Amino acid sequence: KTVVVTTILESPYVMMKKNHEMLEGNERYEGYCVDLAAEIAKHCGFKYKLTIVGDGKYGARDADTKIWNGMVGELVYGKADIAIAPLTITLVREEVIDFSKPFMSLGISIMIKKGTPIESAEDLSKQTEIAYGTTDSGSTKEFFRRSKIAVFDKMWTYMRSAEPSVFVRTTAEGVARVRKSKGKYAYLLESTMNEYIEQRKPCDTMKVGGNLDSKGYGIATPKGSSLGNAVNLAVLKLNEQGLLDKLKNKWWYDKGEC
Amino acid sequence: KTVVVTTILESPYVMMKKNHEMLEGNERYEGYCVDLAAEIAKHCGFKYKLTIVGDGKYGARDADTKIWNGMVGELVYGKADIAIAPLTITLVREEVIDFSKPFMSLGISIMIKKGTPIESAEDLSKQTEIAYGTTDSGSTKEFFRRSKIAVFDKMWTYMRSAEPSVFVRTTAEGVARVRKSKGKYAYLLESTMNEYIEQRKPCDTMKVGGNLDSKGYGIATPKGSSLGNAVNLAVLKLNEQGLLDKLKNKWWYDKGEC
Ligand SMILES: Cc1onc(O)c1C[C@H](N)C(=O)O
Ligand SMILES: Cc1onc(O)c1C[C@H](N)C(=O)O
Repeated sequence: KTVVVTTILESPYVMMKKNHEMLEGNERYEGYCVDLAAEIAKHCGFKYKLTIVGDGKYGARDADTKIWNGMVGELVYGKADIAIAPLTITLVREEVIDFSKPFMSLGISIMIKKGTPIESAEDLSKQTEIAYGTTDSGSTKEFFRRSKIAVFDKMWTYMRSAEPSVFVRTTAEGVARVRKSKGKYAYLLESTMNEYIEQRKPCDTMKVGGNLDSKGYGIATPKGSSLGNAVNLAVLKLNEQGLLDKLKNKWWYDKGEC
Repeated sequence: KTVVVTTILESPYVMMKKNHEMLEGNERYEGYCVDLAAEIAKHCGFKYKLTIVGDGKYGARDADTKIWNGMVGELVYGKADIAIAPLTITLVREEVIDFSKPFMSLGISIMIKKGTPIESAEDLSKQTEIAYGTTDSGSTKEFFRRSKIAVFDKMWTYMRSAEPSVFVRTTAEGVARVRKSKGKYAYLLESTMNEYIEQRKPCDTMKVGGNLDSKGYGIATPKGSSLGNAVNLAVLKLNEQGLLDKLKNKWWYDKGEC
């Protein structure tokens, strides 16, 4: 009956309201994906329950274990019926789960502490004084691991050998590292997140260079699930009606700080 | 069995080579979508023949006969196995055929002569001194006809009532009008074409402001087609390897005669 929705606490997509301890159920959370979920549910006609991914990961197939983790894993192994969050549509994921057409565009980007002498991925690839890395178990790390493009492959080789580890468990960890490393740590995360944080206090970070790639987020369901078709059409419907646009403007600019 | 590919003549997507009369088969054609077809065939392992859609339409259902025309029609009625062209993924189409994840992003945009005082659709709707319109048929006009959002509905009512008519028979006519109207005419069309023209002599037009909507072109196949899965994975793979970006640069930015 009730659709189990797996998501992740990632501002401004999903976050607990300040007064959450005084609320209940889905009302405890707020954000882009929270509004999106309510929209998808309404158009598809189902009741749902927002649940936070247990391991706090987006999703990757562990090397050796071969087991999928994160929101992808929850879908693959029967823990959730649908994933509504900033989950990147990728080849490896599409092979084990279904994705609706994209509801938002984005690209891998670089976040630096203001003043860091870096302007591009190429700049990063040429040196080591300023360490750089990305988040574990997601599409960004996989991108560098698989890229055959000169600059990116060099960066991957760099990351694997850099000490101490340049990888972080979460976006929060990555951003905190950038802010506390006095310009010696650059973080590779998606443009959506980079731009949001940039316009928020303490206004000490900034996106540099253009995006490294072009892709999108999609709503994911277990492979072959009957929910896919309806969900896919709803997303196209919301986009065509201009709702997804209003949603982004609301969560990315209607609340800016810097 | 040779795969029947339906496409449409539209620059710079598909065009007959200047010396086509000296070539044969698929070799007569050139363009972004011709190159794309080659990449997909290679990744999916199939032989194919490029055929040009008979009615020169993209894909719409007649409200009276309920018949689908264009490339979508050829797939719906089983006359072609796959459509590779600048065919936009839409709700109504997704209901009758299958679309791979998008291979190129776009949106309705404004084309102006360099120098005209217009920076957005909002600006256009608030004035009349600078006339603006769309092609007398097609997805852009249909977008405005159906739009329920304030700004666009106002633009539609203006366009429908404006005299002399602000509509043009073809894209070429629209761009010509922009170039000869000394800044008194703005043309609304797909961002992709806008960007292409902006890169060509005489370099007197420019794309301005943000797009009015966000969507993407996708490779289409009949519902339940065995080719669907592979083609979708091929697009994702081509994108992840940076091949799609290289292709756009080849046909848009490397050859930009500006
Ligand atoms: C959000 C986000 O921002 N930077 C990132 O790498 C991510 C995670 C990415 N969307 C994934 O699906 O792995
Ligand atoms: C190309 C093109 O240019 N303007 C247009 O409307 C189109 C066709 C549009 N992309 C469709 O699929 O209907």
